[PDB]
Amino acid sequence: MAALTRDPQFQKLQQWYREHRSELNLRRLFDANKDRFNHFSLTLNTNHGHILVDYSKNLVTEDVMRMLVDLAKSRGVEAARERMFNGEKINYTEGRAVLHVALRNRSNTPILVDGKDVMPEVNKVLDKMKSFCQRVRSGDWKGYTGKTITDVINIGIGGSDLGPLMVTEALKPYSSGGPRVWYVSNIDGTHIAKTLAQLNPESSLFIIASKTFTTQETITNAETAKEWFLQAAKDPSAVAKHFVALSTNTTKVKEFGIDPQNMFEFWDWVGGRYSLWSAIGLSIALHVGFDNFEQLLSGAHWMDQHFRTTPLEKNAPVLLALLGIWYINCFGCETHAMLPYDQYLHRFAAYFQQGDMESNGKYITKSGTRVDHQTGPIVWGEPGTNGQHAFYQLIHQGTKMIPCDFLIPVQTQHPIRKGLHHKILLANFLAQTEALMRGKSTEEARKELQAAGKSPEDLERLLPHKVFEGNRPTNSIVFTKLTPFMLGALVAMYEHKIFVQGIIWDINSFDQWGVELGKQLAKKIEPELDGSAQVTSHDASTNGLINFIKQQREARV
Amino acid sequence: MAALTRDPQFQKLQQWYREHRSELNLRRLFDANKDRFNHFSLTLNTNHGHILVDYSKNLVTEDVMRMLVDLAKSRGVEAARERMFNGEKINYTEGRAVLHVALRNRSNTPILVDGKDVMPEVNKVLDKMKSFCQRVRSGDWKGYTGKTITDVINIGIGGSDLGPLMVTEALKPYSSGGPRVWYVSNIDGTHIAKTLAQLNPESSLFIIASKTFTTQETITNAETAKEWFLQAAKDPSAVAKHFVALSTNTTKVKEFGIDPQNMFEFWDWVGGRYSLWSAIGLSIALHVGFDNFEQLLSGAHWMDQHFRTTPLEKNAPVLLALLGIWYINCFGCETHAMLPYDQYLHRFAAYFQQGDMESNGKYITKSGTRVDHQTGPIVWGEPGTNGQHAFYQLIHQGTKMIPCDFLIPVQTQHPIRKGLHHKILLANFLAQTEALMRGKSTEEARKELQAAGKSPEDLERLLPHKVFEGNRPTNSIVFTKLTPFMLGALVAMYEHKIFVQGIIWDINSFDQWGVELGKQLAKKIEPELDGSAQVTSHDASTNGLINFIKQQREARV
Ligand SMILES: O=C[C@H](O)[C@H](O)COP(=O)(O)O
Ligand SMILES: O=C[C@H](O)[C@H](O)COP(=O)(O)O
Repeated sequence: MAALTRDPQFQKLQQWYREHRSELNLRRLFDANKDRFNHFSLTLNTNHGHILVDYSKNLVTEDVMRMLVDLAKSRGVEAARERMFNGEKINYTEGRAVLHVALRNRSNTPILVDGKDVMPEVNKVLDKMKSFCQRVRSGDWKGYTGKTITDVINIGIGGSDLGPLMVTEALKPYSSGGPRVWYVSNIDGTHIAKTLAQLNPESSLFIIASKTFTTQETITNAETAKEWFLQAAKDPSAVAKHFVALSTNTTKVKEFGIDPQNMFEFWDWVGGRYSLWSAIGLSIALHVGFDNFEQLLSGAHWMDQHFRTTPLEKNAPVLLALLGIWYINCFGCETHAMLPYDQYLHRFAAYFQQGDMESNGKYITKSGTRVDHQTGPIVWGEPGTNGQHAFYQLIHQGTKMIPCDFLIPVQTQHPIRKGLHHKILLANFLAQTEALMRGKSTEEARKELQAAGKSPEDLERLLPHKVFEGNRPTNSIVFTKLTPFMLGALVAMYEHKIFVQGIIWDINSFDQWGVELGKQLAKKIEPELDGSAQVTSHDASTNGLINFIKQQREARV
Repeated sequence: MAALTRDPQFQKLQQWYREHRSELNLRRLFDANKDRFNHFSLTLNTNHGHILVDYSKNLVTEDVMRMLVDLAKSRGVEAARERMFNGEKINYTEGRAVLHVALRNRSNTPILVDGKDVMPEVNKVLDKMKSFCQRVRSGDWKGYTGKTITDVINIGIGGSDLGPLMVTEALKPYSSGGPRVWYVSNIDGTHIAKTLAQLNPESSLFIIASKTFTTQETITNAETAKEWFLQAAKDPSAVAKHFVALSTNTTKVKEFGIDPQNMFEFWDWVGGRYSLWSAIGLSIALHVGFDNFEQLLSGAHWMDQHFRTTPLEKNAPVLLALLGIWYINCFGCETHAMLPYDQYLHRFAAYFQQGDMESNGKYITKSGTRVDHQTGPIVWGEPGTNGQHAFYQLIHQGTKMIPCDFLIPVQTQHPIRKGLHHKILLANFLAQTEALMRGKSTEEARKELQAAGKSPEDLERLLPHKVFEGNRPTNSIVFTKLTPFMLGALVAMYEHKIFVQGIIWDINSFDQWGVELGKQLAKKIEPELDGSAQVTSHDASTNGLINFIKQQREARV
């Protein structure tokens, strides 16, 4: 019995689910209350665009929403929120604070950990990034044969990769006068090799992104990259003009060969999957400039305040969270789809796949007790409308309930054909949620078939296949425009959604022990791969696999 | 009661699961049988590389596998298979043959549809494709100012987009001498605009890829591209030199303005999500050569044959399929992860996200009655090792059971650092499945913390967070090298996997009625977006959203 299954509010929610489940049909709910949208949507004015969070197409009623909020009061969301913002060490297994919110604390209101304000160091690195960006973008910083940097290569994996990648992709329109950026992460040699084959070492700046500076993929890639650079430059000292580091580890950085002046620092309280707001975002600032980088932080700060001062019942990240809890712990849905109707946000689903799953794919509570209820869902998605032709078929006519977040900006970065393309995009965005809610009844489909001139025969054989049972809930999140500021607010909104979920589940959203085992095991297998000798030191699958690898290494095809 | 649940073999399986599941533990199954790898693996020799399908780390015993095969027999998988290969119209709701096998039928064994061998029309398109490829790649085909083609842009969405995208990404190394390829698909203007901006119309060839040639996203992008092309060449006759079509609808192609000679055709028996093998695959052929395309087709041809002639119990796609049924229909897993340890295969999960989900995201059986069991799972994934740092945390220590397929080629296309990158990638590939299988007990974790010097209070608090329950099942799919041939075989292998599941569930994997409702509703909405009047014709949410979009399209941020 974990804290969540023991919570009376939680119990009350389950009870209600058992009793009224059948009473939750959207088409009826929307026919019965013409004011639904007005009662179940949030309109937020940031002063830099609006955000509409329309949760009306969800399987909920006021009564449900009330209990969901009560669950949050009962699980202590506010108090937990304050501990985070006050620099308390809520990452209780690592003994750490969780301060991504300090990285964008534009107010500079002091935040203390161990009785010491962090804003100065935070601001000191921001000033370093900023100067460095100016110098690189303007051409003041030159390579070893005196050329300006045309290409910047972030080398990192996970948290030291996905954020900078997703954000430079989403804000590509703001990169005029920026060097190109490349993201190398996989250990798979293809990644580094097909990237290096497209660069001139003279004009390439490598950024080695690593919190620990010991991660195997990143270090090997860094080393590989350094070796290629020296093949061309030959002089160790040229490295200082082409390699810089984003890390917390001055020593490992000093030993890799990087100039201590070339290290942009962050802190143990900056989680990787929460790190783009820090020195890790360097590549973002190089690409779109430091002012736009400041705009991104600044949008996170805005959402940070909203999370902090808004009553739970109207609080955006809190509501997205609770709806998730409703669907995960009462309805049992394993997944959550994130579907941005925006090509620029093509890695947005993937970024939150890491952010959500790495934070809440947990099973041990603060008391050290195994949970007896679900935790985080599997998160996935592709941008619309492409998905409409790929997997929406199953979302519409399969056997899974899939809560979905539809997102879109009102204004496109590219209003071609007098806005016709955006017009269509918007139309599909609106249409797909309508359809998923509404469905199409036997009779509706029947009337369609009659009007089409089908025989009662062909009609009878086809009829049942054109029926949509509807009642698939979605959220619709609409924003004026996708600028650096608005993106920051959005990214921040899901983060805090994730936090809330985690406090409700009594888990630690900020550690990630789950990665160790494979690593340890990887280190064991590496030396076992060299040589022709068969391997018998594991379970028979691992050996068989290894022996097939050795045998096939020799095949000519 | 659907065909599956009424079926006796299935009832036996459920019954076995009900009574034995508590005994399904990988550590113990492996400790008790040193022959498990030999007994639960398949090694196939294609004569162009070997495929080891290792399914020994699955929660199955000999009895379970025996009952699953029985189920395939009882459900009629072989007859169904034959009906497909013989041209029968098993795509019953549209009255269509399903013949993606005919497109890569290198044996030219006649395959008849309504009494006509289709092989000649298939081979004529192929010869035609080949002649075009040779003229385009060699420089013979000039643009409107006498320049050779340097860039090819495929315009299409879904089935006319993903395959060729995936395949070109995957075979990038075979593209020496080929023109660059670009894939425009989303209606979002960002896509065509950001692409056109990087193109010279004198050297760019467009391919409008569309089975129907009326899909809105595709025709519009096509119009946008044609308009853009015309602004520079100012000569309607130049279109013939820069625009070809891949479609089954000659009429609408003539209407669009594409010369009938510039039309590469296909047929209705080719499903979209099964079309890359056809004329839809022209961009593939352009990029890496007709020779390589041919190799892609034979690899698939080989797998078709393997699928057709191998007894069930040793048939790769059938076994993949049965394992899935077992996890879906007994265990209840909603998802299936595909995790290729290959950066070239970075779109592979996405491709089968469509192929699997669009095929078997269904709830209506052949008799026309609602299924009363689960069908298709949600498919998802990202290449390793990136995942180890993102969502693997959830796979290892969350609360969901997630069958995963790990794939890797033994031989890398880029053996840099004398193979060091590839050695590590393999080590991780191997160790991750070992770890999901084994876990790490409390006892084991304690010993590691004690050995690390942690205090009793340090160790006590951390210990349970470090425990891995294990028993997480995986398949490992290992193949000699990712050549065009092997790729064809692997894509074909999952294609037939999906087919088998579809047959077992008694659904139609080859229709997709689920896209219609949205399409209808978007046509309605388009016109209402024009102008600034409030809309009140839909449900309140659809209304509020439209109105909010109208309010905000005129905000200056
Ligand atoms: O995503 C997980 C971590 O961010 C990833 O393992 C990289 O860690 P690092 O920043 O220490 O290299
Ligand atoms: O995947 C679905 C179809 O392939 C897609 O809607 C495109 O259809 P089309 O090729 O006729 O344009």
